Amino acid sequence: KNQRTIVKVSGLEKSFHLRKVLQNLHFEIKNGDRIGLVGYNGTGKTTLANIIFGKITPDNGLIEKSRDLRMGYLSQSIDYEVSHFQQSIAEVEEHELFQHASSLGLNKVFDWSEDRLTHLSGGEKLKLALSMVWATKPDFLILDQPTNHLDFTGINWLVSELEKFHGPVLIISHDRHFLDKTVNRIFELEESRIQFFNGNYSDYRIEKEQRIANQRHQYQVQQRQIEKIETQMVQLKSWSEKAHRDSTKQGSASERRQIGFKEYHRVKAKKLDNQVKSKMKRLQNELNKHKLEKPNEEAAVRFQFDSHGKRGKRIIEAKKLTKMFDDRILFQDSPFYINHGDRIGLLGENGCGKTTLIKMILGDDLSFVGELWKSDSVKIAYLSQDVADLSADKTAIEALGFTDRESILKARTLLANLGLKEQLITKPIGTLSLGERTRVKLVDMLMKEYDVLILDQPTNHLDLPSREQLEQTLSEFTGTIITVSHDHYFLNKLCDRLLVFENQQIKRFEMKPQEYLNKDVKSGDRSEEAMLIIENKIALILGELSLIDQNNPKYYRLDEEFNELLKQKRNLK
Amino acid sequence: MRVNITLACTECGERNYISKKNKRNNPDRVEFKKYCPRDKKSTLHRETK
RNA sequence: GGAGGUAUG
RNA sequence: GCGGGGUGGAGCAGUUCGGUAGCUCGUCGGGCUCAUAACCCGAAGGUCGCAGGUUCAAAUCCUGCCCCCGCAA
RNA sequence: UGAUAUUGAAUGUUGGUACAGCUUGUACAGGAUAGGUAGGAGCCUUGGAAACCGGAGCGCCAGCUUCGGUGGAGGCAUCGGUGGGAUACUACCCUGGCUGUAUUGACCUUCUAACCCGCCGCCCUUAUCGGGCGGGGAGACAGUGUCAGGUGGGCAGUUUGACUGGGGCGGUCGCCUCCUAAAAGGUAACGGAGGCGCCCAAAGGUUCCCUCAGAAUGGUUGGAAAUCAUUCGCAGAGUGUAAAGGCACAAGGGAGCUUGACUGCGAGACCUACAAGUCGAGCAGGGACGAAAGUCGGGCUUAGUGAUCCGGUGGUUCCGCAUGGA
RNA sequence: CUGGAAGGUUAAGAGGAGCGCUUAGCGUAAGCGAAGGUGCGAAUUGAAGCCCCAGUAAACGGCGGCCGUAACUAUAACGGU
RNA sequence: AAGCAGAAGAUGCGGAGCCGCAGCGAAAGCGAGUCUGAAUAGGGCGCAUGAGUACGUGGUCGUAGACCCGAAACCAGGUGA
RNA sequence: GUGGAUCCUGAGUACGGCGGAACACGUGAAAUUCCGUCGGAAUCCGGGAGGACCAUCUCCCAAGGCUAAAUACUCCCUAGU
RNA sequence: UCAUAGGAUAUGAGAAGGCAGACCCGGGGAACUGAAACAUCUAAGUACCCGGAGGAAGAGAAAGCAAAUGCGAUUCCCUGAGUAGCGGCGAGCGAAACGGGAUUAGCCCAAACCAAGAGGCUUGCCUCUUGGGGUUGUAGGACACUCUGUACGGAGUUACAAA
Ligand SMILES: Nc1ncnc2c1ncn2[C@@H]1O[C@H](COP(=O)(O)OP(=O)(O)OP(=O)(O)O)[C@@H](O)[C@H]1O
Ligand SMILES: Nc1ncnc2c1ncn2[C@@H]1O[C@H](COP(=O)(O)OP(=O)(O)OP(=O)(O)O)[C@@H](O)[C@H]1O
Ligand SMILES: [K+]
Ligand SMILES: [K+]
Ligand SMILES: [Mg+2]
Ligand SMILES: [Mg+2]
Ligand SMILES: [Mg+2]
Ligand SMILES: [Mg+2]
Ligand SMILES: [Mg+2]
Ligand SMILES: [Mg+2]
Ligand SMILES: [Mg+2]
Ligand SMILES: [Mg+2]
Ligand SMILES: [Zn+2]
Repeated sequence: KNQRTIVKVSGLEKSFHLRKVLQNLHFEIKNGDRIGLVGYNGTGKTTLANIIFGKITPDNGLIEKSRDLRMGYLSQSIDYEVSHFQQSIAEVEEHELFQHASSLGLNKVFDWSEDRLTHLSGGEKLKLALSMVWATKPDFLILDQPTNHLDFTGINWLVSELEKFHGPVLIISHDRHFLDKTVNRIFELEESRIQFFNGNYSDYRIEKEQRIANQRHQYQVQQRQIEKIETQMVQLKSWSEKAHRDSTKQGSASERRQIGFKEYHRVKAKKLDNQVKSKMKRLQNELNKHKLEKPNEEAAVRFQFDSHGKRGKRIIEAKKLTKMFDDRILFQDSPFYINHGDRIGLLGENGCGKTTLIKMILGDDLSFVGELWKSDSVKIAYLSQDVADLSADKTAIEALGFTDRESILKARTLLANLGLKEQLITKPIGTLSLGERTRVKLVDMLMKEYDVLILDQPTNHLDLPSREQLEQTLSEFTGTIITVSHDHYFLNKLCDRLLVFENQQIKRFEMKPQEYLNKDVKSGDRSEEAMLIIENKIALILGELSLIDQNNPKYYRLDEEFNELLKQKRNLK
Repeated sequence: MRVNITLACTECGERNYISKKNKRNNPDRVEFKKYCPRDKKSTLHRETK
């Protein structure tokens, strides 16, 4: 309709205990704004959103919004909204909701039992949560951490739909690529102060670099000035002291006794002092007028999956493996194996059973048909897709469960390296940000003395420093890694082999995630052999012709063959 | 860290009392039964936001 | 078949 | 007396704000070479000048003590 | 440097507003490109149905769209099924895009009559001024007025500490404790020592109970020193935080319940140039603990703070510039 | 100082979403409240400068530390940081 | 008091106005009380424990150069090559 | 003197924004008056003021002019103290 | 080109300059000084410069003061009152109305409308120019109605016409 300001925040302050989260934020959300709220873990992005939505009252400041404004809020605790889906059927026009749902890939949601509706994939929860919000016809969309668990399908859907949406959208995400398609403005929340950037997220990154560079340069210039003046002052002082010290010891005995001798020299000393006092006063005044604070020194997340010793070849084998739920076959007669050092990417749409298989491998799910052999000597660390596993009441130490001082020191030290300090450690996990909760789960993995790493969606709820550090570490890890991620970049960097869930079958492919997708059917693979050999002959003859003058008798023979071979190429195509 | 607070009566709202608390030790809004001069009786006073 | 020119030891 | 320095062998960060002790060169072992260098592959070497406190955790914070360098002396 | 006045005309481009028209609408299934709602069984039809062709836009590559030429009688539906929803047609509307009407600016060029000419020619006029006329150039700018931002030692008005064995440097500046201090109080020096700019939701109140440090001896890990057990043992401990003064009918340690770390006050005192500072029985209101007496207006006592003016906030039987409000 | 190009920051002036006061009226009261008036007023728009990027030193200006090494020694042509 | 009559006078007229007899409170207001306060309580300021006013002399103070003399300067308008 | 059909009753004015000034009143809650610049009413069913502003009431009718006396001062003249 | 500018002649008790070192109304307008410094502020709209004047000047006949069974131009004196207020609410600055007095005095236009005349014909309209008319507020006037005077009588050169 227009671009009238819909949400206006001014002087928004919010603190928790002694930790300032939001400090004096002034911003406006207008109609049609597609704003990416970015920032590392614990920076306050969810806190901010909840204040915008009204779940949390701020300490100071005003939030201006149309009294009738309907705000669709995707939230982070989907579990609560999805558990109320049964209640939502009665409150929302069934028609619209189910129309969306089918597009998102949740087919025939009507028929799902309350069991399945309580056992959903985390990707299904999100797809169901998304469909619900959009059926409510909100005027303002807030999407906290979307595309976390979505597959290629749900990402294409969420993009095409966001573009269509009429109202403004605030997207809280760490996913560079999702932002680079949907947003035109970035809100970067750092040190409790929001900075504004125009465009998508990639350019934000670039522009942020330049701002840091400019800020760093300017701070250094000021420091050089300060040091220059302090060097001056030191030099002038020394001189002043020497002047006073020598005021009485100059010239011969008689000349020292001259009247007013030391007063003359001491007057000179006093002038040097005045210079120091003036230099000092001016320096102090200048700093008060303009004193740049040292630019933020971004903390460096550091954690390493210490390599274990040598073990044996086989670690997992499956024969005629079949898993059912009541009458639904997830996968049937699926044989696969995993050897030591394999980097396996689990590929498949949401609901295809990736997390199911992992629970079977771990031994939490024994209800399957066939043989699934796992080496008894395999110690597995396991980052679980379901963040809600940890009771959100225990403190960090209680969740780790270590009681001896040595184990506690390792756990606390690792937590500190991951940016969780004493303050956060003593707090109930329920208070930690969703990425802080994930850094707590990681420490429980690092403290295990293991041989295999199962990473189920390891890139959700993780900021650039943590994701980058994880990527570096996992590339070095010599053990077996099994990772489920719909971030194909992360998979393509880490995984060299694939288990694909297709048509209720698990097939192992000996290729990288990127190659599998870009494959091209082998319908004429018995003929590509011909097209390959003939074309390679064309290259050889073409190469030689490039080096020979047309006047050489050898030219004639090569040209005839070239034209003849080209006819063959046409015939094969 | 340790800040001044005002306790308002929860019946009449009057900010009858001021005191201090350490925010790390007692982050939540404190409550105290104290005499409210307006209501002429002891009433629960809660720290103002 | 032969001439002329166009790193350390 | 008044200031500044003591981090593997050398030169240097990190210290304010406690969270795996590091960068460059060098040394040592094994390759390449007829042999040396360069080059390639591994490793050792400081618990942060010393001795105690504080802390789950100290190069970093506190207490004393010993060296080095500037002046005055 | 910008807005605005002097300051006009025409064109083109591009946004917003209102109206009108062209129209525009593909999840899957379903016969397929199903926008929403309403009526809906007839509607259209030589006033040209279907079908053929050409043209054009869109397009998810299925296809729909309409200007049309051939064409001449059907074509479409409620029924049927599908699906979430039904197909014709009509009524009222939305999404998106497009055109036009009328406005709205911003911008683009161009123009001439404002303004400008330290250009030329003629006249006033023997005149390198001025003015008039006619060309030319420039032109809605410039110049000037009002307003605004930036720059601005070019210029101007001023500021730039006290104590002090001269001044300067260094140190100090307010508050608490001790010594100097000469056995009341007070008492200086750039005299000798240190601390403070808080901390506690219990480390406060009350009720009840209770002793500490150290040593010897005996004891698994156990070590000079962890935990026990006996004897001796005035404080040799502790008392949040310096020092002094106190404290073992504890002011030190533990436990139960609570918020008196209350409201209005206050006889009378200490200290004191003033401004301030300190102590206070007792009275009233309403409470905590206790069986009751009774204790409780913070902490063992003494530091942990800043006048007025000026602003912010909450309350209010106050005032409200004729009157009611504000 | 000079030259840039977008962008960020910025004034007056344009804009006037909204909110307060007032009261015809509605109401048993409490209170709500049209129009008009009036006190404030946000979005949007709005230049240079500054930020940013290059160049310029017969522009203003600036022009370093520590360690090791040569067949007497001593110094280092040489090397490290 | 101004002012009007009158020797530049005394004086007559002139009661507007001023001070005092009532205080307390920021104020509404109440009144030998009043303010604070829930309070016939306590306390503050008052009353009961009372003299003011007009004029003159003297002491001191305020505003005026204000006990007298004294800068270097500042500013305004002029006079001088 | 009686009429209330119609008409007239001071326009770039009153007033407003911006920048200043004068009002005892230093922009302040700032009425009232004046200036530069820009904008800009009603006009009798009308208009202004009563210290922001609104409503009610009360009092006046701006944007044209003239108007003596009471008042200020004395270089000079006369008579005097 | 008509014209106009310009030029010539005649006619003018027209202006010019001075001062009384004062008083009056305006245009411009300090600083020292006070604030125990100093910038807002003060000194002060003072000193000074300039213009206009007159014996006086300025103001003046309610878009006023007020809040009463109201007042009735302006000016000046007393008082209000060092009050209300203003103010780095600092130094300082500082009213007005009511009340008592001196002195008193009120008037004239613009517009509606009438008559005349003229030019633009803008073409039965308009503008300009003369005289009449008219001057105010719980409205007045024009315009209609009556009554009345036309000097019997009133005023006047200090406004209300002018010697
Ligand atoms: N209710 C709360 N109480 C206390 N601390 C909180 C509370 N909510 C958040 N925090 C802490 O304050 C900061 C705010 O976290 P928040 O959830 O807002 O961040 P975020 O931007 O959403 O981060 P993430 O992407 O990791 O989820 C974090 O330190 C979080 O631990
Ligand atoms: N107990 C159960 N009963 C019925 N259906 C179940 C049960 N558990 C899971 N499902 C369904 O079966 C599929 C298994 O989901 P699961 O979480 O195991 O795998 P996924 O979808 O591959 O994982 P991801 O959460 O990583 O996307 C999903 O459709 C889930 O809804
Ligand atoms: K100067
Ligand atoms: K001269
Ligand atoms: Mg010398
Ligand atoms: Mg899963
Ligand atoms: Mg979060
Ligand atoms: Mg001065
Ligand atoms: Mg001195
Ligand atoms: Mg001395
Ligand atoms: Mg004594
Ligand atoms: Mg002074
Ligand atoms: Zn109460």
